[PDB]
Amino acid sequence: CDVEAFTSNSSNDVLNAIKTQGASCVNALFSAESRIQEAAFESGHMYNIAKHTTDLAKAYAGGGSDELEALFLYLRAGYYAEFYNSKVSFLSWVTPAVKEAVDAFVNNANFYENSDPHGKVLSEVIITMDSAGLQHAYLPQVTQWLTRWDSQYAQNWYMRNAVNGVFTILFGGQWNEQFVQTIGNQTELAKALGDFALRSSAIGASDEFMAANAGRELGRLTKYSGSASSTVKSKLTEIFAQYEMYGRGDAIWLGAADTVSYYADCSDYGICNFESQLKGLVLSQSYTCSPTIRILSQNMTQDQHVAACSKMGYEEGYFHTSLETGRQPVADDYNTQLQVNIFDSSDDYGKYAGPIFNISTNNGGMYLEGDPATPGNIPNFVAYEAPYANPDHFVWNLEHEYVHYLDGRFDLYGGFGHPTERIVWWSEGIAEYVSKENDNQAAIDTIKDGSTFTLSEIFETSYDGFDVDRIYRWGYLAVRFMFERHKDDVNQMLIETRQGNWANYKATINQWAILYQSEFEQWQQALVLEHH
Amino acid sequence: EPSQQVTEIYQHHA
Amino acid sequence: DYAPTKLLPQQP
Ligand SMILES: [Ca+2]
Ligand SMILES: [Zn+2]
Repeated sequence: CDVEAFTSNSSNDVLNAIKTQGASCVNALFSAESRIQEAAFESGHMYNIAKHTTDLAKAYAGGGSDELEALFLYLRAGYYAEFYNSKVSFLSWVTPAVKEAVDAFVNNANFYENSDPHGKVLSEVIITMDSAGLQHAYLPQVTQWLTRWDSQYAQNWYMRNAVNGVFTILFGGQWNEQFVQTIGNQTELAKALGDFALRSSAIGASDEFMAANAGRELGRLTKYSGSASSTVKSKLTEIFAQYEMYGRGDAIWLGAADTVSYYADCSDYGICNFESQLKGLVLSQSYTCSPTIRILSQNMTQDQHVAACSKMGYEEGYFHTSLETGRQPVADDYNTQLQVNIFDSSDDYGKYAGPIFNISTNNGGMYLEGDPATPGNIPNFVAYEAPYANPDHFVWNLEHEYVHYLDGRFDLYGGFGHPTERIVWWSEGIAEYVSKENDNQAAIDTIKDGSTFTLSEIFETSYDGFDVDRIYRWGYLAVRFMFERHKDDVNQMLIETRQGNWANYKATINQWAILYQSEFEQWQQALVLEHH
Repeated sequence: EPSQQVTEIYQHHA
Repeated sequence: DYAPTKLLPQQP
């Protein structure tokens, strides 16, 4: 790969770079520095490359095409950069040339071929329909792909990738005025989408995730009105009857229930309040560690429950001793017993945790402190098991996340959003320090690499840009430093955070950043030298 | 919102 | 939120 070759003023140079370097090298342009994106995705390049792609796509004879894979990838990479990079903006004559190229591939007699090589290029064409804002333009093709799909197509990884792209088109179409104006009249699309979701062959198969996506996009169609409305409703009713919320086909049932509940009236489908029933079915095990921790879980062994309770119990004691709490919570906090809700896998978490807890699940779990003053508030840590989580409980992120409950109830006044000063360094630093104690090789390593942060910088850390090195490793280092060298100061700070005096908290740690920077560096030096 | 064919198990918490 | 697609997953 040579990313600089894509920066030439000559469109032929750029075309040649696409063709010779191929898709794996074009990948770099999605992430490249702005200078490269601005030069690779000039309007003239997008237009000239699309025009070349049109001719090549017309000539395509099936069996895959490395060049067309790379060319369509490049075109939709341009729309990616145009979205995120304020210095990349297309003139109005770009997208019609791109639409012409997609048309050429769509109208090719080979468009519906079933093969992995064809799927590699077909995938990038289908995603370009979304990236280029052409969600309104290929609904008959979306419909054909939904109805043609079968067990033979489903054998091929890249055909699964490609046809799964039609759900990306449907989702992105919400922002496309022509799409929103026509989608509600697409009765054949609605029937094919519903019948795709109802394919019993998908259950337990490599394409189940596609059927679940189809059920979700079908439920989303209830937000539109038109001649397809009765078909959408009929097919959703069939999904809710054929499958169930916990059991065979529940990924499709729950996918559809998610969007139906949000965009339509749950009572038209008989699924109102399904989330609470679902909770009792999925989180069917209850194991009370103690008055301060209770586990609800899907499928843990007794040994795992015992291990989780004793690990948390050890951290709980270490926390209260280290933070000198006297086991007295902050005021206006009645989060007396943490509920630890553990699904059997990340897959299960992504399927069930969303509706049960009203959360996004594109993550590794989360602790929900809620509003600690409100009667009936429930503190919920939501998590899953994983093969490479910590023995012997094998609950992903358990030891770190558990400290957030303790820090929230005994150190930080109010709910999660109460602070009016930045506190990420403390929250994540204390979660790391209590859970890992002095065993943190990654923290030593980030000193050794010579790139560091001052205390001033650490205290300003935010989640924006998610610098995990800064947030977790340098947060840990500042916290550990303060506990080892200035514990009296930490106690002074906690007087303010425990009452919600965030301005006083800021003034307190502002003094630390002025006074202690050279000692912080000396302490880092000693830590590194100990390692050597 | 639709899922890709592969999703990551070992993520940071939200 | 709308977000354009980045990379598709390759077969392991
Ligand atoms: Ca709190
Ligand atoms: Zn954390």
